Amino acid sequence: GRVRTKTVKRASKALIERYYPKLTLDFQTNKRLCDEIATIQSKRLRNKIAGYTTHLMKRIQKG
Amino acid sequence: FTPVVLATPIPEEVQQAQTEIKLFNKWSFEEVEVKDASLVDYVQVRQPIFVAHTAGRYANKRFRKAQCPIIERLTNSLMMNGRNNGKKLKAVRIIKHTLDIINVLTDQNPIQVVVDAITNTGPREDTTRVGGGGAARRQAVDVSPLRRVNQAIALLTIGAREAAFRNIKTIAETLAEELINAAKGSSTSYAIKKKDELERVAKSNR
Amino acid sequence: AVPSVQTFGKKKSATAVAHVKAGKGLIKVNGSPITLVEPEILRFKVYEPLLLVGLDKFSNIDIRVRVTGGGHVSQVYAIRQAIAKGLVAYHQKYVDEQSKNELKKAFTSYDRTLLIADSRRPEPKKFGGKGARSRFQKSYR
Amino acid sequence: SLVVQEQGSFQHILRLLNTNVDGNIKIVYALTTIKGVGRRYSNLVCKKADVDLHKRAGELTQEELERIVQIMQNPTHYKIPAWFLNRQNDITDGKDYHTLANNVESKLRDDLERLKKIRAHRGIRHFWGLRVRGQHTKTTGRRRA
Amino acid sequence: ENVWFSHPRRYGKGSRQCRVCSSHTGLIRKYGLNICRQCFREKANDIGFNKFR
Amino acid sequence: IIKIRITLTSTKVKQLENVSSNIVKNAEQHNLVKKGPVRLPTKVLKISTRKTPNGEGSKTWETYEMRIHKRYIDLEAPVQIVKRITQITIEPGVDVEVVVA
Amino acid sequence: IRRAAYGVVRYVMESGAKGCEVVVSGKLRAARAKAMKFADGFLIHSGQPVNDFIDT
Amino acid sequence: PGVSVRDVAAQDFINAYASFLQRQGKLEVPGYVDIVKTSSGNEMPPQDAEGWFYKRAASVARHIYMRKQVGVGKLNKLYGGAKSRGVRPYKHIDASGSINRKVLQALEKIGIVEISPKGGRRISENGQRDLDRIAAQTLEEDE
Amino acid sequence: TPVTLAKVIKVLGRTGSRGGVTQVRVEFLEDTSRTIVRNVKGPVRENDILVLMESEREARRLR
Amino acid sequence: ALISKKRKLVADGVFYAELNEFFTRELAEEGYSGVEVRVTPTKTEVIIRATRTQDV
Amino acid sequence: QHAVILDQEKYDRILKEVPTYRYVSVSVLVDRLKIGGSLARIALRHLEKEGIIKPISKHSKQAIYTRAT
RNA sequence: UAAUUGCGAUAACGAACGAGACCUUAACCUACUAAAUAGUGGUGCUAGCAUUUGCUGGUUAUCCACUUCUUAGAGGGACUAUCGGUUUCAAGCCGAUGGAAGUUUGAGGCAAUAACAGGUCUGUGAUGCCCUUAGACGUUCUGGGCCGCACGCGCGCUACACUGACGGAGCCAGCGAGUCUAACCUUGGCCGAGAGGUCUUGGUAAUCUUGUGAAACUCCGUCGUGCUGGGGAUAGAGCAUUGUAAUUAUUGCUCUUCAACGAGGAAUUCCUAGUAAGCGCAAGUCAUCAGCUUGCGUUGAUUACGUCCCUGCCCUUUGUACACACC
Ligand SMILES: [Zn+2]
Repeated sequence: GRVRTKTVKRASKALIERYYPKLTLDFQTNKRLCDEIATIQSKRLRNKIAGYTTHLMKRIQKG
Repeated sequence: FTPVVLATPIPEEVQQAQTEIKLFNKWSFEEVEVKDASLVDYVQVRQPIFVAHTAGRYANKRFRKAQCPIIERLTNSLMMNGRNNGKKLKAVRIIKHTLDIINVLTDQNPIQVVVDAITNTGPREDTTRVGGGGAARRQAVDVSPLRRVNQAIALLTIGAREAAFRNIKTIAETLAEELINAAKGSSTSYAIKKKDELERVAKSNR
Repeated sequence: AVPSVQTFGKKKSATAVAHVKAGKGLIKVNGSPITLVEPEILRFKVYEPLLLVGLDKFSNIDIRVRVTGGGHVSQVYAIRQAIAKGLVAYHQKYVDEQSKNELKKAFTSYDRTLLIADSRRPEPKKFGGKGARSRFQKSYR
Repeated sequence: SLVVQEQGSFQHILRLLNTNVDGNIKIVYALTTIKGVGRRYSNLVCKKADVDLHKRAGELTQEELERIVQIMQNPTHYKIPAWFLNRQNDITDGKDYHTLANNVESKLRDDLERLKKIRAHRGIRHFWGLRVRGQHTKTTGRRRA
Repeated sequence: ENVWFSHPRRYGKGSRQCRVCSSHTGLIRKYGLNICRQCFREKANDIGFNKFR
Repeated sequence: IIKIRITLTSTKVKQLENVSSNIVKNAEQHNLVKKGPVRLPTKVLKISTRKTPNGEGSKTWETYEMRIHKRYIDLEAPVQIVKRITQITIEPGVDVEVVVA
Repeated sequence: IRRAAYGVVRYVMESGAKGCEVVVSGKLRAARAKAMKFADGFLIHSGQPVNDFIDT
Repeated sequence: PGVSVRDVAAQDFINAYASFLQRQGKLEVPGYVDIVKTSSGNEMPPQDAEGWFYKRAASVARHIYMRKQVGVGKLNKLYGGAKSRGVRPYKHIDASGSINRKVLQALEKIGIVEISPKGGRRISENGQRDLDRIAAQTLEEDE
Repeated sequence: TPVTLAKVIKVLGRTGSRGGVTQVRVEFLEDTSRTIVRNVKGPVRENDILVLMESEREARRLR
Repeated sequence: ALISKKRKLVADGVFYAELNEFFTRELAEEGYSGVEVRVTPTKTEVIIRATRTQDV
Repeated sequence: QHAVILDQEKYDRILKEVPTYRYVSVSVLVDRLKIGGSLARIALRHLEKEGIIKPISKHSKQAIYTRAT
């Protein structure tokens, strides 16, 4: 399984729920945004958040 | 071909075969083609090689093996009977000698000879144990071309091995005679015997 | 000053190092020529990079190589990767993108690791077994 | 090419010192059929006898055969070192022998009866038919024979 | 002041033994210890070592 | 002027590292040569024990570790900053040594 | 044992711990052994943060 | 134009030089050459007792061409190999020492080689030249 | 012999209690309308052919 | 003197351990928590964190 | 059992029968004739000597030959 | 989903442990900082062949430059990124692209609640109780034993040979360890067939042992299918060292003796990729010995990518005369 867990889902959700006028669909600039915006202790997990947030904004752009 | 001489002298025979066409040691993969249907995509010759050594990663995916050269698969099958695991190089030399011999007798493309041997040894029906409260009978079922081809190769090498073992004849000689008596439906080969046995068993179990 | 290039190839624990310079077109390793690398079969595996591109491309550049480590075959794989690295590295630097890409495509249409190293590696032994995956026997009774 | 057609000068399976040695075989391993000799001792003696060992054993006329016999039975006399001998610094003669095909067993029997006479523990392991040197007895040696 | 209890002895199991228990079954002499592991791994970070794999 | 050699050894890499950095800092604060630190191949001390006193149980093994690092620096200077820099940079968990030349 | 353990745990969580735990194992008032277990707040057992944060 | 031994294959250069050394014939071979098994871990003495010495020396000089300095402990590790312990498992064993000693000796006699400071021995410029010449031979065997 | 080839259209599943069996739909390669179910042993995809001796059987679920 | 760094550091660890167990066995009444060692050239310092200093 | 020497009739047989083959080798000799094995090696040398057969390759374990031409 | 992993669904809502996350390790970095305990390249000096300028070498620092290889600090780098197909069109899955890397990237480490009368008083100066304690169960010194041999069982080593034994030569790894108030690693030199001896030397170590020139493996050649030269047991003789020591053979060297075993019945273990298997190396024990173990690296596969049919596990449901829980 390549599943994302609840911590990641929740954090990505809150990120998009209060920074929607940032947070493009690009993993890399969103990653830099994460590094600038969040108190996070692991690069791996940071990537997980970035990818998921991107997917989220993507299907939001799909409504 | 118009050679390109260079500080390292490099013999012309070698530049010749190189920049002319991209053959095996001495053996072309032009005009060779699979005689039988169902048996392209699984037996694959249309890329060439030089010698059949390659460390490739074929066990990862279910079928990337099938994109592996059949000769590499044959070499890989020889390194067993554990006194010969890690002896793929020995197998390559044996195979070299075998293709020399199958050209010596059979001037034809010995790659094609091998292809005909395989396609003639491939059992086209095979048995399975049904669950079958009691005797748990055998059921005749078809066999995929890939498993068919794999068992074909296995049968050929095993017949050659059990011949060559308590006997002076070399693994190349046994392999040569086996591929020969398999390229034709000679019915003298271990492989073709097993094909007939299994197929006739399947006929009985249907 | 000698518009040259340096690259390296690798395998499990064999590593090749090569220096490719504008020159007469020699090709040698460990003070010895490519012609005499004598496990005596895989001479052709090291030929290959010369030939996906063809042989005129080497008369203009002397080529020196060495290796270290691994085993007898791992070294062969290291060199036959390092060579195609050194040539296309030269062509990144001293000739155009289109020729370099043609070289790379000639290789990659055929690739046998050829410029991308095999990232397979050995696994550690897990205790209670002679290998990582292997284990000893049991009796049960 | 050593292709030679020699017809009758060949003499196949033959015998020396009460022991038979095939003529149809490479001579060094041919002589190994004898007792009190190893492969490399047979190599050595023929090496002293100035013989071409590519041959099979039916070659090598009586002259060379008896020369080998002499080099064998008189080892030190032909520059054989003491350390290549089966029986060194013997016991009571204190000399170095290569006791041979029947005397091998004769002299083994001699040593055996000697220490069984003197009743050493080694001789008594020999007596009761036990594993002589100090390996364990419990688990091995079964299917006693 | 008598010879011949250590009649034969000097190598082999028995001049190499545990401070804790005088054990010699398969000791460890690396870095000067000779602790039988039954002792040692209970002494494990009582050395000040740590494990990570 | 003297031509000194220095070596640092430790397990606490962060301590040894910032110590090295402060050393180099004070050094090149009044330029001496440069002689950057030479990160040697780190040394691990490997154990192999069975996890279990008396050996009932699965054959459970354990390898302990002591990950050791080392590095050296050279320098050149006269009497004062020799002895000042020897002592002014000190830390627990980090062993140090100096050599004349 | 109860008074002792709960007082210690109380003092710790007063001192400002995120959590505590007290296990008392053996023969307490009888022969068959029994492990009593006292605790408060919070604890983790598996990551490296165990090695970081908690003292045992 | 200009030749070295590394431009020649190993075995054939070695064999050419071995045979050349006997056509020369001046090598000072010892008398116990015919008996010693060449290691305590070989199974048999040399099948070709005649010129195994010359093959060995021709191999040695080639070794020394490419190495800076080499010594006896290294030579025995080299020419020695796996042992046949029969029932218990094999392992590597160094070859005999007297052999390589006498080889070194009678080679520095010819002055192909010499003591190296920093230990062991190394080629002379004389042997350097001679062996370049023999490499040229092995090259020009192609008519 | 009246041998037949058949090109796979669709896998149906892996019958057999142990899963050495694979069921399949196949077009008889001569008649586009001749789509037939059958059992097979080895690894298989679509776009591949099997060889049949009996063109009639059309086995079903198995154990 | 003249000791390998490996064996030196192992000895340092054993020194730490022996001191720790020692103060554990000795300074029980006084609430002994832990120790620290600070090696210097000339005046090697040993800090002892314990509850009471009146008694220590 | 095989034969480990010549009687000159085998000598005639070889030169008479081996050119019948487009395929020749050691065990080929040892089967069609009955030869000591090592002597098949010597005989393949003797026909390497002159063009009774044409080796297309060889080895120390194994040797490969053919018809004369 | 691999996951109480999520989607969601909902008398539940909101929380926690576990798993995950985490740390280690190995894989990518021409991007940074460095380096006579890592390397290069040129420069000097120098050997050899060719000489046409070149090729192979040597020269500890001749000096200079560089860090790609090497090493190690910080960092980057993968998140299933992009496309396509699937699916309530959610969580997610499939394929392709590219990628050093697309199985949780791999392999590990850590590891919940509850419980076992699991093992351990022979690890402990942890320990209750009992016993003993001076003709002691304490301690020391005399030897022996633990190895004793009709037999049964377990883990394993070596063989049954031509995909091989043997003789030559090629020569290629890596994890590691190593002498102070002492005697490790030992190079190198000499002697000895060898084992070994002997005189020196480097090293408390990326400096020397050591490139640990390991193994198999490779090429040439002797062998000729014959329990054969495969096999090397058993047994004998003598030499070495080891060692206040060798008998109950320590181990090794030399020579001789050449057992059984022709793929192994019923039964049965292990394993899906650098994996199995083979291969040998170090460390562990070591004042000697590994056929043992922990790790290392070298060569390097077939087959599957599924099923619950056996053996059991997980969740639900159901039935129950069981709760010492179908023994
Ligand atoms: Zn202990």
